[PDB]
Amino acid sequence: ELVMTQSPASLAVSLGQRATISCRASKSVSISGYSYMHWYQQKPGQPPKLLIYLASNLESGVPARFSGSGSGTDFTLNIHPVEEEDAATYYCQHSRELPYTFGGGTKLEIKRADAAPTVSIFPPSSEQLTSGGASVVCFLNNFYPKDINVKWKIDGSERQNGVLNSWTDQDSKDSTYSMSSTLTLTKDEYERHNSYTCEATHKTSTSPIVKSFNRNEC
Amino acid sequence: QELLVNYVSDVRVSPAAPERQEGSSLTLTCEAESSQDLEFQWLREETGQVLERGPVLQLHDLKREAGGGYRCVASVPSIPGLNRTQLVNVAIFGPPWMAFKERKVWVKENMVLNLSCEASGHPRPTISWNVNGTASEQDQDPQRVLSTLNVLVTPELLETGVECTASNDLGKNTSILFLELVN
Amino acid sequence: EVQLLESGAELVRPGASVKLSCKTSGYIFTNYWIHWVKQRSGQGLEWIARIYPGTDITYYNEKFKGKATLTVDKSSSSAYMLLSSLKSEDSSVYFCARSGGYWYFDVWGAGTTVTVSSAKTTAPSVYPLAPVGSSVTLGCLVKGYFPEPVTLTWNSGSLSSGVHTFPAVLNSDLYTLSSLMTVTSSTWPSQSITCNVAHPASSTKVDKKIEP
Ligand SMILES: *[C@@H]1O[C@H](CO)[C@@H](O)[C@H](O)[C@H]1NC(C)=O
Ligand SMILES: *[C@@H]1O[C@H](CO)[C@@H](O)[C@H](O)[C@H]1NC(C)=O
Ligand SMILES: [Cl-]
Ligand SMILES: [Cl-]
Repeated sequence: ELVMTQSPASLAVSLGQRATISCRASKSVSISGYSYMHWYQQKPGQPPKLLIYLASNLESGVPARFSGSGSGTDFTLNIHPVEEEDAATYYCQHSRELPYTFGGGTKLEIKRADAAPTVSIFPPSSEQLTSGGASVVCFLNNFYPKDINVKWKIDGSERQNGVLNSWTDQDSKDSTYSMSSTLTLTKDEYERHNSYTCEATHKTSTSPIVKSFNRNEC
Repeated sequence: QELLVNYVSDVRVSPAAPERQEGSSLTLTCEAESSQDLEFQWLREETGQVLERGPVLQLHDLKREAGGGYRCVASVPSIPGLNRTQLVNVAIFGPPWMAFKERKVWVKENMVLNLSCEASGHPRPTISWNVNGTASEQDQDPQRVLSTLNVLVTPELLETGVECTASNDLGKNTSILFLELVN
Repeated sequence: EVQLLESGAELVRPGASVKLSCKTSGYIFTNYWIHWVKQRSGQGLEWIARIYPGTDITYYNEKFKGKATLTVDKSSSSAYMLLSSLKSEDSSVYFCARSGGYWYFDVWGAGTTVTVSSAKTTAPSVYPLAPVGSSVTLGCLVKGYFPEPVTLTWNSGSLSSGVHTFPAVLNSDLYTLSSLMTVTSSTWPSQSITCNVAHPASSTKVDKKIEP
């Protein structure tokens, strides 16, 4: 049909500078002076939101930081100066022919100063213990950059089975990341060891961040 | 060696691509950044006619024939010739509008013809013909299309003629071409 | 205000069908086109089809012919899409969107999640999490449910500053989700904090109070 190629796929720009996203169609989507190319913004959990219609026109309510330009096959979305809330995925779409297609999308990551994760650990509650199972959870919140490693230690020995991690997208306000790790096990074997340690290796500290608690100790 | 010279730029209309239902109203506003005070005027792109001076043009009870070109002119009074224009194209919702309802062609019998068919409407219409053959569509106005079809002059075509049907989501309109011969 | 409201999430067996709805308000429903798009696993956008409610005229993407059927009920000002003969590659979020004669989408619906699976609905287990500036962090773990999604709020949704609700993680056809809340040391356990969970697919609503 009619293909839209977005470049780049990922974009990391510091707050206050400019983001330039590109979109090239396999055929011209401009006729008679109208360029049937449109731009959308998509934040996590939310539907796509219209930014620019007909290549260059700003939708009412969209701040003047956003602008679009181009013609024929080449179009560019410009964001300047990028704010924290601009962390999202941006799509182009054409209405020249049918079927309507979209670009592959471009996710914008927002650079900020490095931040240490806030770590909290929680034991399996007794309401779960009335079911023969026991999950220990570890939250790691508001850190930068994205990359982080976490590691569960049961009495010094490493647990690798029964662990489920979960990462968030970049927060729209502090431009940080968060991670949740749950270690699921049978109650019996939870009651056969004492120490439960949640340790994390992040770029913020030379020493891996360790936070633990002991089962027998109350 | 720096220079500070007079200028007008950034002539923007609002709304940029208006779509209005028939009978509704439309309010167009013109904007321009320049190095002095500015005057504004509104034209009707297809005619020379001036409509209203100043930055805002208020239209009411829009008929289908009010669609198309409106041009804002952002001038400087103190500098003759220093202006800049910006065109806005308004689209009225309506069925297809044939540029001609019935028209007539003089032909010879050993001949092939490139026939044509214009139509207007919002959304932009498409045209089909009542004879076999691939026709090429030229879009030239966000609401106008010109279809072109090559037909061979045959007795059955002199008998029936040929008709183009312009269709859009709001309705259909038709137009016919008669074929008559050498003396 | 223009509003596009889509029906609830769906759990459909393979080969069966489903009829998604999109009820409109705030504008003349017969003056605007309704489009449906598909987004799988949060990335990408495919345009499915469009319908004009004034004249009942539909145009379909050839990718989706035989899969989608666009219907409109002017009585309730609602558009409908019928997905037929479902398989796993249909499990996605489907948006409805409004457009004019230039086919750009000014208003979008919230999105209906559709899960095509043979697995059965399972009610979640909601577990509170107690901790054992300079402030405290609480949590709430919902474990082993199907299908997506659930809704997790705190104090009926009245306290939203500081939430980190983490995406669901699929494990053995059962999902697991967890959320946290960080508030001042001055207000725990002074003020009382509840984790509110709602899993509509099993008709189970839960509120569990954290306490030391
Ligand atoms: C606007 O400027 C053009 C030349 O740029 C000139 O031909 C025209 O007469 C001017 N019109 C007005 C109203 O100043
Ligand atoms: C078809 O086009 C003619 C000429 O443009 C116009 O007068 C007529 O009203 C149109 N028919 C319909 C049904 O709109
Ligand atoms: Cl309306
Ligand atoms: Cl997709």
